[PDB]
Amino acid sequence: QKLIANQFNSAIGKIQDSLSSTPSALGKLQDVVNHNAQALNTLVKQLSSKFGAISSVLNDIFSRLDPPEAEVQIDRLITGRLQSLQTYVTQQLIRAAEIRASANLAATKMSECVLGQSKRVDFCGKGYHLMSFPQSAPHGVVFLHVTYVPAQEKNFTTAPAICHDGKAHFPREGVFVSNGTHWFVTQRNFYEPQIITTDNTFVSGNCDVVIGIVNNTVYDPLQPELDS
Amino acid sequence: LPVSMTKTSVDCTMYICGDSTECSNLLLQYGSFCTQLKRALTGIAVEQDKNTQEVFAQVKQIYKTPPIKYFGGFNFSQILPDPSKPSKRSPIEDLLFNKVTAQKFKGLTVLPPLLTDEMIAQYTSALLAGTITSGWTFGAGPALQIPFPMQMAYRFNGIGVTQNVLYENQKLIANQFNSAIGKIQDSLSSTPSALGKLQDVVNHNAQALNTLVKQLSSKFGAISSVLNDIFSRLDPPEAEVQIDRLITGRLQSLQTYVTQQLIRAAEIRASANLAATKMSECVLGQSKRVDFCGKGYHLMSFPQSAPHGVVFLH
Amino acid sequence: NVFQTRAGCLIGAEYVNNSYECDIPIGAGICASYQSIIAYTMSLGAENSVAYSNNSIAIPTNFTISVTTEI
Ligand SMILES: *[C@@H]1O[C@H](CO)[C@@H](O[C@@H]2O[C@H](CO)[C@@H](O)[C@H](O)[C@H]2NC(C)=O)[C@H](O)[C@H]1NC(C)=O
Ligand SMILES: *[C@@H]1O[C@H](CO)[C@@H](O[C@@H]2O[C@H](CO)[C@@H](O)[C@H](O)[C@H]2NC(C)=O)[C@H](O)[C@H]1NC(C)=O
Ligand SMILES: *[C@@H]1O[C@H](CO)[C@@H](O[C@@H]2O[C@H](CO)[C@@H](O)[C@H](O)[C@H]2NC(C)=O)[C@H](O)[C@H]1NC(C)=O
Ligand SMILES: *[C@@H]1O[C@H](CO)[C@@H](O[C@@H]2O[C@H](CO)[C@@H](O)[C@H](O)[C@H]2NC(C)=O)[C@H](O)[C@H]1NC(C)=O
Ligand SMILES: *[C@@H]1O[C@H](CO)[C@@H](O)[C@H](O)[C@H]1NC(C)=O
Repeated sequence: QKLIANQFNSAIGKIQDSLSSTPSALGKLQDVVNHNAQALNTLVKQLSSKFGAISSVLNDIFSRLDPPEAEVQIDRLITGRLQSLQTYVTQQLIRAAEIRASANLAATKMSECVLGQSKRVDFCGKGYHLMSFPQSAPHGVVFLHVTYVPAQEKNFTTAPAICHDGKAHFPREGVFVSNGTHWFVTQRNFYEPQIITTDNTFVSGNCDVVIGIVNNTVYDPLQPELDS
Repeated sequence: LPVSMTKTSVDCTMYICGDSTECSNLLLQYGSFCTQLKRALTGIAVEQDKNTQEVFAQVKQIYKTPPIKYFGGFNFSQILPDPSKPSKRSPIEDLLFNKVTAQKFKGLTVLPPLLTDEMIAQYTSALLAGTITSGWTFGAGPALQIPFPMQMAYRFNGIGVTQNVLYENQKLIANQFNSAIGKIQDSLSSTPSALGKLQDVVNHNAQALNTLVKQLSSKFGAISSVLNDIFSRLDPPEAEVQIDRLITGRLQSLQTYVTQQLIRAAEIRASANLAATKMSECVLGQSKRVDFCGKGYHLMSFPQSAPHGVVFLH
Repeated sequence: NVFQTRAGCLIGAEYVNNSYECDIPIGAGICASYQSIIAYTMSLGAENSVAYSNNSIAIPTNFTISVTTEI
């Protein structure tokens, strides 16, 4: 417990430092504002385009010409600007659809990784997921995923089953390993050798069908009790 | 599952005008559309590479299969890379490439993808080696080697079946798996509509481009469809009106093409996200979601590359 | 200082037989970086070989609690 708490505190401090030091971490949130601002600026810039007419100023066209061809010029200007507005609206609709999809993904992540523990691989962080915490951000949400990562592996020699008195023993929840001389059964994700007994193993058939079975004894807990 | 579409590009003045030059002078007063088109097409092009990187580049290590390809009776020759061929590809990948298939540069171009086919094949080979030699532990930390029959025993225990069921019937299951792989190869070889989606993507892009290049030959209500003939025929005051109509029509067509490209790119991005999720959940681990990684109780899966797409063997 | 790539013709950068991570994507597996300006083929990643055998296993003996950020 104490080591886990110390590691968690160090990890959260490193997260704060990394957020404080890396400028490109929040590019995803920045890009929305950057795209919207430049699109709006381009829309504004489109207003000062002649669109093939003599002048880009409406009242200049009104004052400097008679109605007959001034009407044609204004028709051209209105059509061009309306087309630009339609293009902007279509772009906004597409961006809104994409943002809505992203928001649905974020809602699913909040409902699954935060309000509970998820067994989906890589959905709530790299490694075995433990928990997560949400934080707000300008037009966005930041998830802090706390996860478990194995380390400091060690080699061992393994066998599928154990032949004992013509019976085949298989592990109930662990796996058989050996340092070279003795055999133990240990859990999958952590090294915790234990003496092989009849409570953590189960019997199924003889030892003439499985491939790679090895010879060893299986201690019985009730044998010493009946002995005395 | 399709992943990315072809990166395209257009030259504004080359298409909108022709080989003439004062046509561009007239064009300069119609606005700044070219910036919009270049920006949108560049965004689509970079999004394609982002999709490919998200789908495939999921491991920072390049694992290699051991020289001896013996896994307790299991046969992986059909999916593992073939050193004999120069391209270093699996027979299934070769069949996929062979099953999936003019040059009028009128402003239109095609930007090559950032990741070549060999690098994608190398990613697939690394993923296969990792999922064969180390189970699923390589996807959540350092790679830990496990004998393959033991890994299949863990998977059977995961699906709710005891280990003795596997350990008593290893040879039968190996034979069934090999026969299934052979039948998959034969079915993929003998089915014309199996690979429809990627061919549909290619056909869509090619047909859209051909329609764009064909629409250039329409008069749009003008006296002639040849701009140089118009300039060489009429007094510029009214040739200006004619060419104005022509330029507006061609610009409208090009805008329509851009909008269609944007919509198709969005759909392809959604498909790429789905493919990335499938790769993350069904390959690097075992999933309990029903029908998400194949019909029936899921055991494992294998990835394979394909032109603008991926193929999962569940 | 002239290079011919599948994407096109490159002027101002020299090819290097070495490989690094891609910094400025150029195309067809070619990337460019500044150190003068050099161009190279991007490296997919660090190569690793696992010691697979018929009856050997590896088991962790330690763990690490890691915190990651997602925006
Ligand atoms: C494999 O593990 C067994 C069980 O711990 C080891 O046997 C014991 O080791 C301890 C620690 O040295 C000794 O105090 C005991 O006296 C040993 N018991 C017996 C019956 O020998 C064994 O030494 C280990 N083998 C290797 C190669 O490390
Ligand atoms: C495990 O022990 C059994 C019994 O002690 C061994 O089986 C005997 O093996 C010898 C040598 O091949 C034969 O002559 C006997 O007929 C076998 N007896 C039975 C009942 O099968 C077995 O070989 C041992 N296995 C290992 C790997 O040492
Ligand atoms: C694994 O399967 C492959 C084919 O799926 C086997 O390769 C065949 O081997 C036989 C005899 O050597 C040849 O007649 C066939 O032409 C081969 N098939 C192909 C497609 O090349 C292979 O023998 C099997 N076993 C191993 C260990 O690879
Ligand atoms: C498991 O790993 C942790 C660190 O990853 C080890 O804790 C460190 O142990 C060394 C040596 O005793 C100390 O100098 C460090 O200060 C410890 N780190 C912290 C954060 O306290 C731990 O000892 C390892 N466990 C085993 C059984 O080796
Ligand atoms: C031990 O491994 C070798 C190759 O590494 C293999 O040929 C042999 O069949 C394995 N032994 C058993 C009992 O499977």
